[PDB]
Amino acid sequence: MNAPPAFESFLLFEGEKKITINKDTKVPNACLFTINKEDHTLGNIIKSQLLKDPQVLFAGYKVPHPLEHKIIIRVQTTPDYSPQEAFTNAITDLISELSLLEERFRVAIKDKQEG
Amino acid sequence: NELIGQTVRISQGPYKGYIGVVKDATESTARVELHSTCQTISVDRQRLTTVGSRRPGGM
Amino acid sequence: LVTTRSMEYLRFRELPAGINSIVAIASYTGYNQEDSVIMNRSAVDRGFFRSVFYRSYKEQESKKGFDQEEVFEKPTRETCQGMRHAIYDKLDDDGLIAPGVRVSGDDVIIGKTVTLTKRDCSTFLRTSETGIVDQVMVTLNQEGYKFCKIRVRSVRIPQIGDKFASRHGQKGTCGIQYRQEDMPFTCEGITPDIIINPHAIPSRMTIGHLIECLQGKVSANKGEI
Amino acid sequence: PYANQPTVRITELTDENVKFIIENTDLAVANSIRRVFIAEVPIIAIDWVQIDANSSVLHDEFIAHRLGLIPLTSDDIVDKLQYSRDCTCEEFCPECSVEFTLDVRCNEDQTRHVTSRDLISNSPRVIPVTSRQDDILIVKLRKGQELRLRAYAKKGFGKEHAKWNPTAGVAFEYDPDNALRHTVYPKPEEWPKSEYSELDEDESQAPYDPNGKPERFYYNVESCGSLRPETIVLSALSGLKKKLSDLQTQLSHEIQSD
Amino acid sequence: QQPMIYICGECHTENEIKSRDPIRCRECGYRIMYKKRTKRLVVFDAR
Amino acid sequence: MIIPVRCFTCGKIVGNKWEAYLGLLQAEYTEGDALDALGLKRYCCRRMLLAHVDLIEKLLNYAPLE
Amino acid sequence: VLLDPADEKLLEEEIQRSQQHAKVVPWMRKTEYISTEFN
Amino acid sequence: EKERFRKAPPNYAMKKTQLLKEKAMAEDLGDQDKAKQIQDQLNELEERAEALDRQRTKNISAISYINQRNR
RNA sequence: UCGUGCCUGGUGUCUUGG
Ligand SMILES: [Zn+2]
Ligand SMILES: [Zn+2]
Repeated sequence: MNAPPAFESFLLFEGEKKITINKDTKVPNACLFTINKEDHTLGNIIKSQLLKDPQVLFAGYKVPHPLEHKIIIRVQTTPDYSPQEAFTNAITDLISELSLLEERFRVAIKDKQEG
Repeated sequence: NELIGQTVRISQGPYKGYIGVVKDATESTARVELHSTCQTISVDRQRLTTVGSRRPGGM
Repeated sequence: LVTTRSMEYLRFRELPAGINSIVAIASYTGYNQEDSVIMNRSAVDRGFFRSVFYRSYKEQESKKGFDQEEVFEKPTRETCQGMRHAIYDKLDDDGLIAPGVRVSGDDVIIGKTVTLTKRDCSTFLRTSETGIVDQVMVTLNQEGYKFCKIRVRSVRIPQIGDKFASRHGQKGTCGIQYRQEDMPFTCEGITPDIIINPHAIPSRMTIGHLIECLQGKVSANKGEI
Repeated sequence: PYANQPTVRITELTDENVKFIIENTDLAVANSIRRVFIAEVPIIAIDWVQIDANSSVLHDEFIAHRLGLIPLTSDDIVDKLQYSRDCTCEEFCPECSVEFTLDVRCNEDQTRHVTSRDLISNSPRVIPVTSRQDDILIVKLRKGQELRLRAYAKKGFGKEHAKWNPTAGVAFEYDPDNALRHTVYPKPEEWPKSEYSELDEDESQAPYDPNGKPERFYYNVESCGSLRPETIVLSALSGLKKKLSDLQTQLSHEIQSD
Repeated sequence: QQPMIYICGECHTENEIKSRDPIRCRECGYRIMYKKRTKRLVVFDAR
Repeated sequence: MIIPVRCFTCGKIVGNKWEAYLGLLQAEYTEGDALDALGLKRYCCRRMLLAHVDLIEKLLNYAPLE
Repeated sequence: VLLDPADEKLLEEEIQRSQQHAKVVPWMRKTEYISTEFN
Repeated sequence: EKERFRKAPPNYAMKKTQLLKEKAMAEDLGDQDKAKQIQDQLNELEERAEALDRQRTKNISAISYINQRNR
């Protein structure tokens, strides 16, 4: 009876934002990104990409409760670098990776197939 | 309200295609017992379409 | 998958009560921590531990007295004085719900009136039961009175708080359900079906559970029970 | 400060499973793709069942549940369909669904194997897996029992219900030899060798490699028949790439609007 | 004009059964009958 | 009641394999080779056919009519 | 044609396993299903 | 009238009719009634057993064969 | 062109839940 409908993990309600930036106050140059209707799929790749950034002091992600479909991404950079642009870069270049991987997989297929 | 107790189909939003019966209704919303899941949901009354259940020819 | 020789004669293999689940014994993410278990949502979607709960209802009509008499009848907001807030139209003119109709909590099942104009005496689905009417039977009791039984089925999908148990005394509630994307996995994509917290074994000394989990593995690969 | 540059190597390609090797990528990317194969690739599956006549020995929802789990050939069509919740139609559209139909009566004396043969599609492509080996048993009927229903298949993905998961089993693996010591064996010689182990039969695990990342992720994607096993992959990469593109859009809005 | 169609529990024949009637099959004197399926819209999510 | 459509664990279709499996037991096979000849590699999927009790065969004896 | 099973075998490239399924293992029986003929 | 003409045994009614036939045989002190009953009973038994094996001819038959060879 | 609304069970015993 109480069960959430299963579409609740990916479908945005009416009024809910996808993504939500919050300036953290406890250290300079720190933000908290709150993703709605996301889980460990989307939150882990962003985190791991952020760790590649040399200008990034701290990067992490959490799932506040596995019954509530939301992740938190906390980014802290160097004063010459907003976490806004950290976060932007770690999506941009990660898309560039997956696009290059998709392209490379495709050719590998067509070579396998009679080759 | 008229359609309380009638068979309706949810035609819009996340529950598209779910059949149910109207257990209660307002000027803007209804409560529908879904035929399938063990649950009653509240929905905007404009998301619904009446299906009805009748037989003709009565002879 | 691991049987006793004496469970042949109990006819247990003909009429079994349980499923061979790929159990892991792991402290995965805390939700199994204290007699609890983490179940696979993707397995439950595939019907793992899905069940039908049948509930069944009975009613008969009588000669109450000289002035008093019961009869199977749709009440109406016109003559029947006593009457509920409910939806009486779910049931046809027989005064009995048809099989196949959806019912919820405090819906009317068996329409019944008793003459005083007529009082309402009808039977209602138990509060918060929520099933579908599976079959409706009608007959005569010993007394030669009209007598019906109605059974209603609820498809009870495993949910957080349902109680699982093992063959060894290892009871536990479903503490959360993760999907196959979220479960741990072997060098192939064999996720667990159930994950039980290790802390259940050491104090309880159910070694037979481990052995069973061990032999069941042998049984599935040797392909012989 | 930028992306790594992965390389792919297909080892085994059948009409049932794919074995491929991804090199030069992060552990997170290599696992997130695994999550997406399972839960976030779209397929077509039965999701709406209207039961007209059911006289079988099973329930009503038992029939409907079993119909849900039957895989449907999706490759050419699934990236064309609307999700049901996104189609403008008041009921169902050929742009947002495929319609199915089962009409079976056991008249003969012998028992009736209600198989996936009986599911009649309106679309010639989105059929159950029958094309080119028995058929999924739905029910068994006796002399006088029948089953009439019509069903609709819609687009969905495994995050809702397992029915939309395209895979049998995804075999993810990295570092076959314990070079990272990500796992710590109490007795490292009691352990059988990986499929992938570049190790002799003398030594048990690779020597400890202090400075070193995972690369070389070994995959074995097995299709349920609903897609080709190599289409599951191109679709997942495109799904994850699409979630990130969407995310970026929402992000850019958030940035400029602060 | 609907006569309420029952099914005999032992003959399996359809029987037309109005009010104030003995619940007997008209084929053979068996005393159990079942209601036939509803005519209403029955729809399931394969789920 | 009736053989599941999918291995609950992994999700491989086993629904089509039950008739075939009993057919391979009309042949003189060990269950271990029957399971192998059908191609069930995982010890998840292999449990489905070993462990399935076919009760639909018994429910079919309760004729409605004739 | 003039040909032999010794020749036939040589036409194939490579066709020519896990034999332990059929082990005795006195602690391991066989399974039982639903017939229509019993006590 | 309506119990007379239509083919009586299938599906469940033959079991109760067989019992009734036995009772009719047993209630008779006359040997002629007993032997007529015996004959009648055997005939209906045969007919019924044929019908049962016919229905079970397929897909039941197949499982019967594997169960006898598995034990 | 219309205006009515909380009915509604008591007693015993066995089974089972932490
Ligand atoms: Zn549409
Ligand atoms: Zn499996």
